[PDB]
Amino acid sequence: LSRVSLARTIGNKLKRQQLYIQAKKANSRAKHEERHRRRKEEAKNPELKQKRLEKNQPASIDKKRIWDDLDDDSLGAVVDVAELKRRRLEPDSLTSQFPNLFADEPPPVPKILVTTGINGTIHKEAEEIASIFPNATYIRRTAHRYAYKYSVREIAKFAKNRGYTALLVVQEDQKRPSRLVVVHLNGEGVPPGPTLTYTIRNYAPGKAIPGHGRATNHYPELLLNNFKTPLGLLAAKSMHILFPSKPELAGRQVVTLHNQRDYIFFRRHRYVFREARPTEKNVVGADGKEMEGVKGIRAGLQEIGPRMTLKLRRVDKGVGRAGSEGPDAVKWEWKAKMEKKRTRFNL
Amino acid sequence: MKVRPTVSSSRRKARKAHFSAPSSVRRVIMSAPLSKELREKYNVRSIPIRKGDEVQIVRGAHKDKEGKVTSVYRLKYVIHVERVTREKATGQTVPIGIHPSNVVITKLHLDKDRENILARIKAGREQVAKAKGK
Amino acid sequence: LIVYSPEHDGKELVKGFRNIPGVETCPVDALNLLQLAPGGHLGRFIVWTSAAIKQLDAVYESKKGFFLPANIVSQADLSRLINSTEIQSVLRAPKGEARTKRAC
Amino acid sequence: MVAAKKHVPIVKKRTKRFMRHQSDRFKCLDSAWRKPKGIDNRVRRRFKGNLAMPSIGYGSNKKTKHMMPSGHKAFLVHNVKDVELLLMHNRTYAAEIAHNVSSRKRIDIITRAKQLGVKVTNAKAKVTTEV
Amino acid sequence: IWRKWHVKINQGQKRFATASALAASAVAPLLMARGHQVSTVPEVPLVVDSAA
Amino acid sequence: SDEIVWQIINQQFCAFKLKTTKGQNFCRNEYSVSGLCNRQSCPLANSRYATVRQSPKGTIYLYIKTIERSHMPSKWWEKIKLSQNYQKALEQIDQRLQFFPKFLIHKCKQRLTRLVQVAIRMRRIAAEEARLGEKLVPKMAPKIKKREEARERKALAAAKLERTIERELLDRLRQGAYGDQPLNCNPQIWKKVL
Amino acid sequence: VRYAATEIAPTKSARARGSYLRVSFKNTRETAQAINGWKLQRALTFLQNVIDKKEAVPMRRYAGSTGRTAQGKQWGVSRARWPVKSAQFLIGLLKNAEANADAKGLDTGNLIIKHIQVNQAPKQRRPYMSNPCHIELILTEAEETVQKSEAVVR
RNA sequence: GAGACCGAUAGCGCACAAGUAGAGUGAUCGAAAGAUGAAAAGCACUUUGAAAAGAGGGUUAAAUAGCACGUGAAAUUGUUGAAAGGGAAGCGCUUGUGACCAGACUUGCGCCCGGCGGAUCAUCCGGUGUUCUCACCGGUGCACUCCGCCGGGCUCAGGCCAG
RNA sequence: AAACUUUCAACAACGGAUCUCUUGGUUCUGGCAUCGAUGAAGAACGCAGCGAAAUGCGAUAAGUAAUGUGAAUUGCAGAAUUCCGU
Ligand SMILES: [Zn+2]
Repeated sequence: LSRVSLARTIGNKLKRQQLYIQAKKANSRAKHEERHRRRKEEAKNPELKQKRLEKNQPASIDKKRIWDDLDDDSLGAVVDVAELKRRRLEPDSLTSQFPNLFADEPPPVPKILVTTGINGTIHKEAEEIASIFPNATYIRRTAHRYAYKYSVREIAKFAKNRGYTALLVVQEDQKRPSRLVVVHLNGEGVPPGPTLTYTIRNYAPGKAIPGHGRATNHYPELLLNNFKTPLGLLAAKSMHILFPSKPELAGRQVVTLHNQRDYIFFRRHRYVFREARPTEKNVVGADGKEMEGVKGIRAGLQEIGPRMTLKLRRVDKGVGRAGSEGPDAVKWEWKAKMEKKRTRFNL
Repeated sequence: MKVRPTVSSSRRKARKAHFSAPSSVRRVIMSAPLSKELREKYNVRSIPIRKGDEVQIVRGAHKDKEGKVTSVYRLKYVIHVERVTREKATGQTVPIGIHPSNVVITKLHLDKDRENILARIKAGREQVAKAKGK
Repeated sequence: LIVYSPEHDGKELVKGFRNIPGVETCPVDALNLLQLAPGGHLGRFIVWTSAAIKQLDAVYESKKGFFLPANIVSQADLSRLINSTEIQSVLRAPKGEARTKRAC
Repeated sequence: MVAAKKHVPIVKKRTKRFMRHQSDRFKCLDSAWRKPKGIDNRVRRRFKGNLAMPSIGYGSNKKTKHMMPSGHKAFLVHNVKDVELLLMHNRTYAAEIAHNVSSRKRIDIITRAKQLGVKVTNAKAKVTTEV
Repeated sequence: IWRKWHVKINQGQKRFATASALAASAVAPLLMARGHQVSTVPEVPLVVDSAA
Repeated sequence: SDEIVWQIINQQFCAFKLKTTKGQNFCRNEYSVSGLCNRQSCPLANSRYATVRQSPKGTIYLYIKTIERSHMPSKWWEKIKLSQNYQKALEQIDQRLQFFPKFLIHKCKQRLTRLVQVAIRMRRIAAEEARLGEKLVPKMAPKIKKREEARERKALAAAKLERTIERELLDRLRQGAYGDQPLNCNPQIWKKVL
Repeated sequence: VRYAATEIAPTKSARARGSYLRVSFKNTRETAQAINGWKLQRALTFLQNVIDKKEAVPMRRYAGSTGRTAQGKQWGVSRARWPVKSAQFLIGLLKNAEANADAKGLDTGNLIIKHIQVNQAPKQRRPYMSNPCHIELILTEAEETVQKSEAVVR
């Protein structure tokens, strides 16, 4: 029945259903005895269980990832950056295109300004996003309903004069945070750098999370996981530039941005190292299980931050589209044609 | 519009005849256009496909893919093309169905009956052009 | 709707207009109300021919038992009937205006 | 000054729907109003403490009939040509974009209404703002 | 089957109605009230030459 | 026969008639001074008529229809350019719609008024939108939203998020990323690591 | 706006389902309510004691006057019975979720039953009707709380 | 060959195993039952365990489309959250409290000064179409006029609720 | 304080309404006139590797002869059977 559809070969519906019910009872009975005879033979000779497991392994979309089988990096080429250096031994394009993010030494204490969408109503959601990044302040975009309508381009000029490093705008839809626009103001003479707009889909505050906790003013430790492409390395370095470089490693606070299949899962936990409880299993590693040296102690976790899932939609030369003026004004613009195949992961 | 009384404009009778057709008249339905080079040489637009025809897919998700016909499945109105395949769950590669109207024939499989088909279409197309011209 | 004369134009014009969507063909001897007033709404666009305009007097004369009906109104422009020098010379002075001021 | 014209105050004589008798008790009876017809029906004879019937005395003022709280009358709009019909009536009417209008066509309508000074009831349905 | 499908109309009333439809076709407002995109023809009866 | 034409349009059918439930009827004809289906502002029923329209180059024209050319709809309206000066443009209506019905004189001035303020309103909101740089764009389509909702669910399971955080945090303690005598951990826990 | 209580993370959870189970819906609903919000090891001992006729299941909603034993003093309900097939189906479902938690790498000794739910299956068309049921259940680790650092002044 | 017919409780009893399955000694009586997906790509492999069942994982645009299959109403039922109650309560009028949701006028015009630029300005030149005096292009310029834009200055009008 | 009951909301069931579809029915019209002792209509028994609550056929048994077309059949097995050819 794997190669034939009973619907397109049996016109009578009721006769087809019984033949499928007889098929389900037959196959489920057959699979049980075949796996039980295998379990009996595995007990005597355990070597064949090792042979069966190494040959027959489950499929993964991550292991079927399609890379651009070519050279070159242009912030639009899907390629493993680390495997390119390893092949070269046997990212210059990013540094030249974005000298400010990938320079030698960042400013020590970044100053961050968070504002809302114009005449927004998400003040409590934006302030909690301001508490995510240390040394961040929240200012509403418009004072009254009938107030002056300041532009993002203006505020980028205003905050750069005052001394801020980045400007964050949280755009709302259905009175919920929906887009995160990250603007890099930089310092001295270099212009306001790249603008990275994201999408905040599953927003949940810490109050909604069961068994949560408060955040202390300690600078968190940054975990930027599973970024491999040239585009991902820019998104990783941009999130790096917002946080302080030296973490206060006494608050035991960790902020994570994990990229699983172009979905940047964001969390904020606080941890403690503790000995493993006797009924608990040791922490395993992939391909090299039973992680050595750390055997028998586990890291507990308690969420203290907002839940959100981000996805990168556009990166611009300057501040927004109106503000990027050259012929390379739009750097990388997400379109749905790129996600046509499920194994194409852009970042 | 239709004129002759034997012709029917019934959607019911048309859909019944298409899906209950014999394989002889399934062959005429299962026909494909010829290429620009083949049109300007045989003076023929469209012939039914047979197994030996090298063809090119021009519609669908397998656009711009060229190959030889592997099977002419008339029961499901499907041709099969070399190396146009997908994997099952088990990993076994199965042919993908392309309708004959989504391909253009690049090279014919020529036998004596095929030149007679190509001559008869050219004879009629030349005749009416002469009748219209003069 | 193309209206033609089968006596002087022939029926070859019917075949040329037959495939063009929307356009319809009708001889001047066999005018159809379903085509002249589609849906009961009056004012069909008609492309006459010169031979049909000559025949139009004849085909409506040859209809026995019928003559072109006499209207019950000779001048259908009512503004000419009312705003004329002959009507307006005899009228009484206007007893009021279009809007009446509220007294109390 | 972009608002509706000077209108007399809107007074609604009754803000509550007339509910069908015993519609709260039986799920087969919809809440839509049906006049009772039994001769011993306590609603029909209009005893006190029972549901009132609709009547022409509840009729709203003819100057403020069909008026939204802002003072406008809703105008159902399907494309850009319908908004331009409101060029001379931008103080009396408001544009209500129909529910089966696409995303792109709505932005064309919303842009046109802003240029014409016409209020849109639903201007944030299938749209979003990008900087 | 023996429902009344066809309607008898007097021949005088049919020819009256045809005479009114012909007269309405000579009126340019009534053409565009009927939905015809008639803004380019240079004469509303629009008599073409039979020789063409 | 202007009264007869009104009787067919009003009572039976007009292709330009839009009927609303709000009590007023609307005229969809592009040559109407007010988009309403009353007798005084019907381009069809009124053999002599005037209207004001705007060209996309920005020029406002006065369209006058006379009865003496009504049999040819191609040569029906005459287009007469109006001045940019507002008080001069109002005087052209008074000069050229002389001896016309007062309604048509009045509604042509009001249509002239509305078209001039829209151009000012156009240039104001174009200047403000060029300042903000914000643009309305369509939201995500239903099918794409269904796709990202499904593929985020699979990415969340494949992440194994709290396991990965624990795995990476224990990697840094092993590799000495926290430095000697760390404020992160418990000193009876480090002596287990050696 | 309001935000609903978000779900506890799937890698801290464990799920098990049972569909079209030939077992009475009224009995299984009363059996599942007895063990809702218990420890895993607490529930497996209780349901095995119901099998061995030791501890009884109280009847609260679909309650029939069948037995009045002193075992109901621990529940406060005077009506009690011994659902055997309902305990057996729920035991195999709880053991399934314990195996699922160990495949996902969870602590076997600290699962609680935060979610149990019994629905109705389609009736088996034979004047006599059977009443099968669907059962689903979710286990999670107990919520672990860690200590806060002392806040630093600056 | 058709239709101002019906659209799966309809239309022939039968869109499908239909005079079938089934009932009666017999003459006879006589149902219910359509819809995965574009394509079976009809869920490989790991792991529970005795099953028309799960948890992973995969196919697909989508599996909350998995041969129980388009959409998937109501009666009825379970879990979670809020509130109430003890033969109460339910409906009508009127507040109050809590929870959730929404978000008021769409918020503008007019003068004066300076600069810049186009014109419908110039008794400027050339061309096109026209209803034959009206429109539209191309090239010239800023003495006059009129529009815009930018930079200053000034004034007015603004929706609702109170006193 | 539990439980129990009620109302509301989210999620999950049950059930198959609603929308959409239609190799079916119904009704009308038109062309034509053809069952059987040369054994009809109807009733059985058989013929296919896995087959019916189908269809075709008759010990030449999912068919043979002859003519035409021109490269298949297909749910899986299986055919050195056929491709410038009775
Ligand atoms: Zn009208």
